[PDB]
Amino acid sequence: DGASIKFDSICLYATFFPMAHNTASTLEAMLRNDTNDQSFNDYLSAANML
Amino acid sequence: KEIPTPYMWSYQPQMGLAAGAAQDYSTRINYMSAGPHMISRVNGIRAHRNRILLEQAAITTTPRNNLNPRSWPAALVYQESPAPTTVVLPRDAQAEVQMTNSGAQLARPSFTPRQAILTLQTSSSEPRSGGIGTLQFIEEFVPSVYFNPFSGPPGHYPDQFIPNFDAVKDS
Amino acid sequence: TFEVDPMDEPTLLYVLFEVFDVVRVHRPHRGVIETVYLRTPFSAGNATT
Amino acid sequence: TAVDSITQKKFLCDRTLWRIPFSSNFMSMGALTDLGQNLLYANSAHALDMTFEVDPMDEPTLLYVLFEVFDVVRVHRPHRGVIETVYLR
Amino acid sequence: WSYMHISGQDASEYLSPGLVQFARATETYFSLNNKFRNPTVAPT
Repeated sequence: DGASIKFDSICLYATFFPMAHNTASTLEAMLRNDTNDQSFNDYLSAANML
Repeated sequence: KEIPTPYMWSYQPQMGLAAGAAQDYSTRINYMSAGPHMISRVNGIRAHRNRILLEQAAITTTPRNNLNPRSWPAALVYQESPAPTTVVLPRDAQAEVQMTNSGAQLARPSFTPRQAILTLQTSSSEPRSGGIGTLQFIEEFVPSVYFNPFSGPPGHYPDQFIPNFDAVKDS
Repeated sequence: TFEVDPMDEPTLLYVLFEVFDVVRVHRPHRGVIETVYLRTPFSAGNATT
Repeated sequence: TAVDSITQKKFLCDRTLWRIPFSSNFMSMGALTDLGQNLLYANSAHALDMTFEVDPMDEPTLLYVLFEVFDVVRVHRPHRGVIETVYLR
Repeated sequence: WSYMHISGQDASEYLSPGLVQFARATETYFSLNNKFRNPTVAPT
């Protein structure tokens, strides 16, 4: 039945932490570490079949 | 007893520990004895190779004690690089309290220069434990030969040699 | 063998094998993402796509 | 004539064999490649569980897979009558 | 550990130099380099 969705004004948003650069630039360089990095998993730790 | 193959360790990566050793066949040469003038060569070229893989086994790694240990500390297996590089800040820690809340809004620092830096270590928080991480497998268990198959039935045999094997119990 | 209840309509037996998905985000440069994804009861090659 | 459609683009290979080297760069420079039979790639044992995901199979077809192994023979004749046998895989 | 001309060197070096001369002294009558294996190698 005659209906459609189109698009008109698209935007991205980013709410950063308003931090003091003294602690911001130190720990982004400490996350810049070879050992201290980031890892993210899932609750669905599962594969799929068809 | 007389002609065995050099045993080759089978691997499982994410565990870190090798499963067990096995003989080579898909490149093993013809054993249909060519004659009395080449039998000493096919048994002789292999014989010096048996000492090639024997000598390096004591050099590349310390001689076998626990043949396959999962609970493994780091000594020959290398813990990753411990060197940090620390840089300063464009803005100071204590030279900012004077301005913004009072009236003057803010947007080496070319206002009031100061030099203050603090360096902290990059190393793995506590030492490496468990299996081999990246690539230290060849340096840990080099292909080594048991030239007298199962010589000694009830006491001990090639134990951790089996892939269907864990360190806790045999079988 | 899946000897199950006979149903009226064609249904997809969408089985899920619990296989861990880890993505380690190595970030040794400010704004550079270099990652590898791997699973444990799954080799990253042999699969249905 | 105002008839509109998209192209159906593909390719047709037949009389060729898909070759892959074994080097670090992957190039067939001679028989021995840079990571073909190096030192790690000669002493340690490994497995192969590689997929062959493919196109429409209207009839049952045998996917003929080759592996580039080594079979070099040295024909020995130190004697007037006997060929000495050496065969490697 | 490799004997059958697989990690050994070019034909002229290891082999007996008695008829290495005759490999290119006999010009078109016996132009032979496929008769023996020529092993070529790459750095590690």
